[PDB]
Amino acid sequence: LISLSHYYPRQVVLERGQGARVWDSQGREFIDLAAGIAVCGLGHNDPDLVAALVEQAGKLWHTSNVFYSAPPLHLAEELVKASRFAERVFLCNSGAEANEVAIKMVRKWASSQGRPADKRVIITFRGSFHGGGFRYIDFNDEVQLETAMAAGDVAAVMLEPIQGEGGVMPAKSGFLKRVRELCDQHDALLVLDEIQAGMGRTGTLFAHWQDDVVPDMVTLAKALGGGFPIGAMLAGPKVAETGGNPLAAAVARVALRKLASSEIAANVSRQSKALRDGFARINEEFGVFSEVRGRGLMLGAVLSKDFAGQAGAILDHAAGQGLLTLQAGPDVLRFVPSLNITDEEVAEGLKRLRAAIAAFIAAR
Amino acid sequence: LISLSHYYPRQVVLERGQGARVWDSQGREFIDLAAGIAVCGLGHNDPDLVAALVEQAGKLWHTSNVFYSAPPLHLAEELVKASRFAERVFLCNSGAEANEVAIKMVRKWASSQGRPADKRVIITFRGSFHGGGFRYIDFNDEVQLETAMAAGDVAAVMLEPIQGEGGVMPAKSGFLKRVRELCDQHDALLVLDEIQAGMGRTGTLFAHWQDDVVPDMVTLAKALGGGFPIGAMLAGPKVAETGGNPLAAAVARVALRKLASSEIAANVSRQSKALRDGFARINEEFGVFSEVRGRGLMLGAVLSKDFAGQAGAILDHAAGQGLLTLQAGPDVLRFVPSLNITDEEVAEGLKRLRAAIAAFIAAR
Repeated sequence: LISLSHYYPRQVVLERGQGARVWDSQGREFIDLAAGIAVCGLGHNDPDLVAALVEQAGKLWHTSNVFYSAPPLHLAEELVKASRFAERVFLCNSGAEANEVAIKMVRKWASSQGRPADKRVIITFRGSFHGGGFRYIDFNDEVQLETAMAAGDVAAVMLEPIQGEGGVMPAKSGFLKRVRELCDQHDALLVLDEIQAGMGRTGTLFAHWQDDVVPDMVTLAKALGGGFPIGAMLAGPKVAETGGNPLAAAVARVALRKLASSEIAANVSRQSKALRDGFARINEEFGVFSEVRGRGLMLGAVLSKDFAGQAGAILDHAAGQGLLTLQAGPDVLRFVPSLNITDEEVAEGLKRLRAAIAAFIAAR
Repeated sequence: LISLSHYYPRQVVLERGQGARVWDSQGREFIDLAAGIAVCGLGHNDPDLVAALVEQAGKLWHTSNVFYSAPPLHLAEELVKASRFAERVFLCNSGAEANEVAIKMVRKWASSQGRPADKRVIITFRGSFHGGGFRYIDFNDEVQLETAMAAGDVAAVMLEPIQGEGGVMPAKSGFLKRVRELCDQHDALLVLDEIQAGMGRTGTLFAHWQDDVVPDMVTLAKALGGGFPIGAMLAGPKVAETGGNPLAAAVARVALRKLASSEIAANVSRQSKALRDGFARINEEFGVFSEVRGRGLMLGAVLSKDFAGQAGAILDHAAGQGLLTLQAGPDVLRFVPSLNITDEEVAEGLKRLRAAIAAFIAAR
């Protein structure tokens, strides 16, 4: 069944899910702490998500931008209101589409400001991977950002509040505030990529609320749809003066409402603490982690000196123990589970994680 | 209800569809000859499409590229086989994503051939709108294409077999064959954008089969999913040596099978003829069309000299008569209905089209 990949990754074919459990094509049960890389915020087979998809599926899937339908219009209004900054939203099909629109919008805004072509530079950060016309500097380095903006050629700073792929590195205290302040001083836009950190995952619906900044643009991907293909670019007043389909929108309206709830934000803190406690117990036994970092349910367990580079090997042992989880570079285990993962699912996932690390050490 | 567009087109909110009929939020019934701009090839609420979506919706929506699921692997195998040229397929979320991957692949291939940066030019054609590093020439002009490739700096020619937006202008006889021959002589790739003309719409599953050429890449959009968000880049042997989700894939497998059927190809020719006959009857009465052009169910009625520029005004009258249809520039009415549109749906659509043109002329 996996031999048809010569036409198209861990050699595991997934068949069905329920919450934070997934079963492969052979009936093996896995605890899922990856949630499709921070996508399935309500786990698999959420009753409200499936009901919404089924209900819209019997009505109308697609209009094109030539005609209107109601779910996208309501989602546009609900997402703009939820964001607490945006005036307009561009609905699209993926985070890649959203980030591309955000970049094009930076350029259109810059030219509308009278910036010549050599003064539309976008600063991005090493470890994040969006992006000529780009300038790469180190994350969390305010002195380096100040230097990089000194020439006046920068039109936007674009960043993730937490660098998911880059070791689950969160913005340090005050960092986004300093970016905001520097963007203001240099008349540049602040673009926040909330594709992984957004949709409730850090414990607030939008991650940057905890950084206490107001951005000019925010991008979102299919976490907005709880796993249904969608993306969005949210635009604040500076750039609003510069589409979607009913199937994705009907589902995203349910995802957006549930993922904004106090219940979800509650579980995020509860299970963040529970995972952090479990990592600490695992660490005291085996000395495998140097630190745990991140926010809410976007966590990175940093492997200790004696385990540098072993993330992939540990992931292999985790699959062998019935646990699906991620890495974030070769030195960090990344955990981005569904935001409604239960106590019992966390407990079993932690049990399997410990088994995996124990097996890795025993095999060395 | 349409006042929430200050957050996000014809001022018509569509609610539900059945085949080639759609109803707006007020219960008005429309004949649909636009099919979401050549997207809903099986019309609205196709039983097989909805059944497939419902069945997959209860299992698993999303894996990420870190894990496998079965529907994408089967779709990859089925699409590669159906294409009669491809060796590999890249599954994505939209035609915009597919065309971007095709362009990046042209560049990677060109560099892997040792082409310096000034010799990776992509020729595209005026009227088509994909696309620095691009060279724009007139469609259907073999002498101009020969001249544009003479310097040896072109890495690919990228074209639609029919220019949907550009007046529904089909490739003239032998044109793609001449492009293929010139690409071969200059060691360049042939990339065919089948987003609008593909998925059975011209009467064969792939439009370029009727041009009797073998391309190096083909791109497809959400017509592959019958209206579910999806896209694909199909790669032949020259570039195969250089993802997807189970929800889109489960639906696209049903769309791909039905849209390849002899029944659908039969209806395309039958209703193409029926639409062409109707346009001719309308034309004799009112003298409104200079010609009808296109292939199968991708048709453009070219407005006559006395109606130059009036496409949009006629579209407005069509909506007032309960008909949704498109234009293709200001001088052409474009018709891209569902490929399983029935005799009775065509007849009623033609009745309303005539009413619309009659009203336009009576109002002048």
